[PDB]
Amino acid sequence: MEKQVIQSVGFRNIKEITGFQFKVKLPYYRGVFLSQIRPGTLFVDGQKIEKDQITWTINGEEYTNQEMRGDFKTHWATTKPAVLKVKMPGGLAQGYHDLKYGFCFTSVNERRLLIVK
Amino acid sequence: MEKQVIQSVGFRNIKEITGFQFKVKLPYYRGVFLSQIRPGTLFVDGQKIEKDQITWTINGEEYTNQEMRGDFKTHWATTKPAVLKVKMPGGLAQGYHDLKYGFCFTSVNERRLLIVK
Amino acid sequence: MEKQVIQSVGFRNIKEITGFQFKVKLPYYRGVFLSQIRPGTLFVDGQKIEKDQITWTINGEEYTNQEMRGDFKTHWATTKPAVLKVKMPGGLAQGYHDLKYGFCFTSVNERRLLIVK
Amino acid sequence: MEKQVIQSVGFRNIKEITGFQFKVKLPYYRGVFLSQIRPGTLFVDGQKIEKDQITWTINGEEYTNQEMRGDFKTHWATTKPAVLKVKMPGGLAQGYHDLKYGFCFTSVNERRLLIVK
Amino acid sequence: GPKRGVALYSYSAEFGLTKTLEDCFEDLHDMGAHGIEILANTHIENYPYPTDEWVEKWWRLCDKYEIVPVEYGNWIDSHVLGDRDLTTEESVEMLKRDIRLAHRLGFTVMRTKMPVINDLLEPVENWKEIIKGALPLAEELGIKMCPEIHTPSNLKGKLVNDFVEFIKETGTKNFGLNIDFSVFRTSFDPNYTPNKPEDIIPLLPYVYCCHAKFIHMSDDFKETTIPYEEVVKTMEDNGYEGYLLSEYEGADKYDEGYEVGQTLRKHHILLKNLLG
Amino acid sequence: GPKRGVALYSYSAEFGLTKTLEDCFEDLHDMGAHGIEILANTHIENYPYPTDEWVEKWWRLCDKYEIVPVEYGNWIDSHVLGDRDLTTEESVEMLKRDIRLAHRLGFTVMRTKMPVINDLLEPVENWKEIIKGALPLAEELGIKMCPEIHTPSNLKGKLVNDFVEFIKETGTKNFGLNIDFSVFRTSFDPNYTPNKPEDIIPLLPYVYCCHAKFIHMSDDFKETTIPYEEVVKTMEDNGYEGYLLSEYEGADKYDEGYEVGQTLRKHHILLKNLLG
Amino acid sequence: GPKRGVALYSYSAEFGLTKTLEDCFEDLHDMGAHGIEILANTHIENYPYPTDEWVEKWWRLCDKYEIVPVEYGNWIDSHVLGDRDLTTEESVEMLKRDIRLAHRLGFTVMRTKMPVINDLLEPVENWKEIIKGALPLAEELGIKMCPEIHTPSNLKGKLVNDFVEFIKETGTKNFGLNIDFSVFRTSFDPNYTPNKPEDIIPLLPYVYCCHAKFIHMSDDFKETTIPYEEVVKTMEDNGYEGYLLSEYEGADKYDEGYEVGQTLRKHHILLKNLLG
Amino acid sequence: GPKRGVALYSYSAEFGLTKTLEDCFEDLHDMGAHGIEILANTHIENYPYPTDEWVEKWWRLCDKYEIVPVEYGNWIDSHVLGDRDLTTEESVEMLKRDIRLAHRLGFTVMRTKMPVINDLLEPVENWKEIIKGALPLAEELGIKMCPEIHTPSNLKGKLVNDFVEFIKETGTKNFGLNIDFSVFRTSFDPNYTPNKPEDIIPLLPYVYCCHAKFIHMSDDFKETTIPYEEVVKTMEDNGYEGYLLSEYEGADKYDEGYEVGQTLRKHHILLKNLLG
Repeated sequence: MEKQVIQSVGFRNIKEITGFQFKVKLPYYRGVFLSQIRPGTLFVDGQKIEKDQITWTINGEEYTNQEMRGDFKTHWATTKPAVLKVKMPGGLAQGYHDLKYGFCFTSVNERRLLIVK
Repeated sequence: MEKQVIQSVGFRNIKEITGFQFKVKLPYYRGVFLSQIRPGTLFVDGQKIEKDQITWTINGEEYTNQEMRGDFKTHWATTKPAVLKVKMPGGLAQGYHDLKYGFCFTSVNERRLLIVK
Repeated sequence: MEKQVIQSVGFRNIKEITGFQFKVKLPYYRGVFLSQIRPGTLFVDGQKIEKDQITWTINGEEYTNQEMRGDFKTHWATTKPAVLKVKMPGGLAQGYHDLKYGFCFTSVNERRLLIVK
Repeated sequence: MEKQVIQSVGFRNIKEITGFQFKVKLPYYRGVFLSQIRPGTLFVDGQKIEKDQITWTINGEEYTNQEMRGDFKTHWATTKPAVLKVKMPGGLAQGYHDLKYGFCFTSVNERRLLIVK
Repeated sequence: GPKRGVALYSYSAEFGLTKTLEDCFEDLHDMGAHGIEILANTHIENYPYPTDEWVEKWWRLCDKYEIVPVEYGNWIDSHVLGDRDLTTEESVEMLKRDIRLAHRLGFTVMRTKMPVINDLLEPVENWKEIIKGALPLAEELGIKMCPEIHTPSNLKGKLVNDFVEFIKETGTKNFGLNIDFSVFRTSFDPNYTPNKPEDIIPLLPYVYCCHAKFIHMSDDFKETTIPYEEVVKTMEDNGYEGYLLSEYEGADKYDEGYEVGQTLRKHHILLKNLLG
Repeated sequence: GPKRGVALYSYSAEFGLTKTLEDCFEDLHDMGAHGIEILANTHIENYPYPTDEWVEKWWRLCDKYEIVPVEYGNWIDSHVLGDRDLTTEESVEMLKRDIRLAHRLGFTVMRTKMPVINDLLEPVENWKEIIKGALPLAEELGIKMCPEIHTPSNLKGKLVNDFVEFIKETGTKNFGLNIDFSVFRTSFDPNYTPNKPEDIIPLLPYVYCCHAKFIHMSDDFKETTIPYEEVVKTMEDNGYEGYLLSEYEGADKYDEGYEVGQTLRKHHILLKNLLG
Repeated sequence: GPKRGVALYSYSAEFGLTKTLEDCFEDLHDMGAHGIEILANTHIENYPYPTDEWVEKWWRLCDKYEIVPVEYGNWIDSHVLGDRDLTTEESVEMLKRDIRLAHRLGFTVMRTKMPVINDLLEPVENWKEIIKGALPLAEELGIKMCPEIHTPSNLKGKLVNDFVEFIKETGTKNFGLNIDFSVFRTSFDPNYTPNKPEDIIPLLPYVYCCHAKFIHMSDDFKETTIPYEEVVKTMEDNGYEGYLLSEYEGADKYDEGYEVGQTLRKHHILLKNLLG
Repeated sequence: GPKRGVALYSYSAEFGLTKTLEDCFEDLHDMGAHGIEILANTHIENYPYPTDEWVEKWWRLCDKYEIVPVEYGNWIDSHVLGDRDLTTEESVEMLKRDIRLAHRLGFTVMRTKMPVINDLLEPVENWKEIIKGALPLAEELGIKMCPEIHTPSNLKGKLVNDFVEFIKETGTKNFGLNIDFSVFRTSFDPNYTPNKPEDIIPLLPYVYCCHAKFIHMSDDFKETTIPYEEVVKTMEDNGYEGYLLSEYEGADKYDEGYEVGQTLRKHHILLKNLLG
């Protein structure tokens, strides 16, 4: 994968287009259980998308924040980036987009990327 | 796989239906190169199908008898049965068929099997 | 593996020789959790060896009957025979031995095998 | 692996110590056959070691320059660095060493690395 | 109309000995049977935690042989321990794990086998709480959980009616029935009384999959112990469009030299004669 | 009309370091670029003898990301040895191995790079015998072998005409041309003279794939050094329906922090603006 | 006497990006450092349920590079959830899973990181019940569980004495201490007071592994911020025969172009000068 | 003295059907038989081009079961084609590939089966040129190439003497003999005449491995058709320290329900009684 937290691969619209998706690698030296993840707020081109519009696909399984909050058996490895699927009817427009996603874990990242319709 | 030389799995028509296919495992304690194979004559329900109507798929690649005769670099392992594709326009009819295939190698098998249209 | 429940491979003494071991495949169409296993009594050449002298290695991990009784998270697959390690100081003598092992699962097998010192 | 042609991993003495070894990745966008490799001269701390004192291990097999010159069937993949074993009785001394190895292929790299006795 | 497939339980004497998973897929492909029913505790490697590599191999197998994953066979093992019964939360967690796995392998139906407490095959007293704890996930993922209706149970008896009353009360679309055709067997248990095909008509709205159980196929490609013709015509006349999955349970499965693939080929020749 | 894709040579500085094969497939999937061009000596594991497991993984990757294997890039290494040149039989055996591998991975076109003897990029004196020894297999397997027409060669020069005369003489349908768009570059070699787009018109019957080479994409999603609009309109007006495969060769590929995927995304935004 | 090794946490900026597990093993093999410390949540594939194939690959790697698995680094994640704390039974089950995994990979020591409730790094109020629930398994399997003593804690402070009183009360041989050498740092937190090497003498019976933490190695192969010579001489004069595991935590680990392997090679040149 | 092992040819009816390679290794481990003889065209996956992953798995298997790779069984297939015989160069290239593979798997001896032209089992007229083209590589890699001396050949006959004269002429240490014990069979071919054990004495300098062929083991752990006691005492009195590899060739290997592992266990009980 890449050095950045937000991966450039996997940034695309989700099809009717219901939103988009992007990949985030775990910026940590160990894997965490899903209950340790604290998903934050996405900012695409300054537009705020709140936590409830974003689901996390980890190990091929999709979780809401409610489901992740009580999941201390599913492990997010540092080498397998999580997919984040954002509900945004109509998806993103073609061209450049400035993503700014923040999240934490218990015990914020920028990226300029291109969308192709 | 099975004890019999002619395997019951993979016996089916080939689609327009151009013929059928069946699997034969190598009845030998070591693998052979394709140049060592001597394909013989097929007898389906007593009807004779000659050597030229049958190709051998080994390692996912299809060979004619002409191609196999000079192929001493491709290896037929004892654990990977060869697929034999028989040209027979219209394929086989539904129901029971008595296969009798003979082949040798340098240094004949019977089977009653079912076809489903 | 083999058709018999008691496998012929893996029948040997355990080294000082502390006992012996043998493999049993699950005689069932589905895998079971270790808590479903009910280990019974071993009879080697008519000599009875009780349940407490036998541990079960499954998935490379060894369990006592006490540990297995409460283990409903470890899965015994039908394709991976369990190793049974019997405490018998001095192990088995060289030659033929008539094993008779019984066990059940919730919701007896015979074998004549050779030991080599 | 690394960006540099000379890899830092695998730089060590060869044991009696008969020499040392180091890894070089193929600085090319495609793999080459061993006959295409033109091994050059090694310079360790300015000391010249000629081509005949260096063998190439590729795919776990060791080749001399004579053997490689006629080997157009063995393939050096870009993702599997070659090991280069240099005959140098007594090996390298502990501490820093400036490697400078040049080689080409048909159709020079520097590195400062540490040796531990 | 009704489609067809195979339940890999028919290969229970062959799987892991002479047949791999890919051999079973190719066997299904020979007969044109594209619905597949797997048992979670048998056919998933490193179950219950398969690797991503194994899941990708499963999807490659499904694509290569045009297999449709229909029914994911699992068990609600509330009596898995001997000292106690699992709490509702533990059973719900196991069921949710199986739901996520079934959805991850492409399955749409789950054949949940509930543990029984009587010999009338009555489910555990808290089966409704387990199912209701699992229903939100099954609905989000598009999975239909279905207990199997097997002999000696009756399509009119109390078990089927408890399941149907549960379905009507919750108004759920992710809980239904899997009908085993043994409830139609008429050629040979005290509590068993053969149902007539029409008895499946008031249940068809809730039937999501069926086990096309057979007992003996004749060399004329006829089932001898079950009115297959009337049963299948009843299903296909009343708008059933789930799968019929061939399931062979005969003891001779474990006989030396038995070819269960040929028996399934006879059964599917029959099902092709009936379905078209 | 003309479809689009990517030649994984554009990921030469990333492949095996920060990008796996699956990452390249997903990158292509992001842009909607479904044609793929691979290099045999780079992207096939255990080449030239990949295992069946790797081939099944390749097919799973192609299915998962809707990738179409278009062009299999290989080399006729007649000068592979230093002491001699390979006989025609050895070259034909290597080419047949590459043909069987290309067909086994689903590719339809083969970009055969011939070894050159002059600096006019004239092929070896026996390239016709090699191609003719390989043509029966390529025809049986449905593979089209195509040498690349690259700078400084001219669509009117002697090389293109030798290939076209060979095609007309043999009357073959499994040998054509792969046109690299560098022969249209007009914004910066002595022997190079920019072709005009219309120069590709008498060759389109024999063109089976094209390398959509670009040199610099602007933030307005325009190529600055090649008349892409005229070229693509010429191809799509004269019945070209092969692929245009983005190929980035810029030295800054190997710069620290370069994102070649973003450059390919700009190029494919352009190709979408042009193709529709 | 004291042996040496590496904690793969030193490769945290390289692992999964430019270094595989086998590259880390070969890096350890270059320095002659044969003790290895792994983090369970980092270096085990499909954790916490690795396949048998991965375990056999791990054993092949250990044999190929003469690696000794010394310390298995794990966490008692009692605060893994946000709504509550895990019960003692849940923590004990997680710890037993980690114990079985550590034993299955050949490790003899477990570095259990306990969750803290104050800023004096006091463990959770039920850490004794968790450890005592896990101790029978650790004893049967031959595993020594050891919490790490790190800055700002003091070898004389209340935390070390609570652990030592627990060891004396239970009379256990499978619970000890992992001493991080940062408690000896003398060249730069309010609560930190550098220990002198002799302060490790009354703890050596319970010390089963040590983190040879370093902060900066000079090109003369000297550590500049910790009295390594006195510390190592104290350990080797008082009968310590566990491992010293190099652990690099410097922020420049994540700098562009940093070679942490060269820093570990300097540190192990130093440790070779000291141990012999 | 003489060590013992098994030739996996004894598992020819089990390998790939009920026994994997690891099952064969564990079977050898049960008997304490640590020498292994494999056939290259049978037991190497993706032969003749195994992947690095398979080779690492092989080394893990050898380490896990304490297996010593003794003899790598291969064939010089000069009559592999039907239209012609392979040139000396082609045979030498195949033999060098097998030598490199044998060395890569840890084998020290190679059982090269030469093709015969008469029924006296005389090798091809150019077997000396093939062996001499392969000898430099076998010497560099430390491999001993050994043709098998089997019935009906005689330890005094012309074949053994041709091999021995070749060894004396070339003065080579990497070419010897593999003696099959069938040349000692005395309990039942016209050309066969049982050798007496002493006939192996003038050959022992050149004997690098032996096939401990047996025909029938009795339940008293005695071989009934070969003077095993005299043969083994002759070998161990005259300084033989290669391996005796059990090789079972009985037709009942392919009988339903035959356990060849029990026959090998009887044979190795015998060999333990003899060797000690």
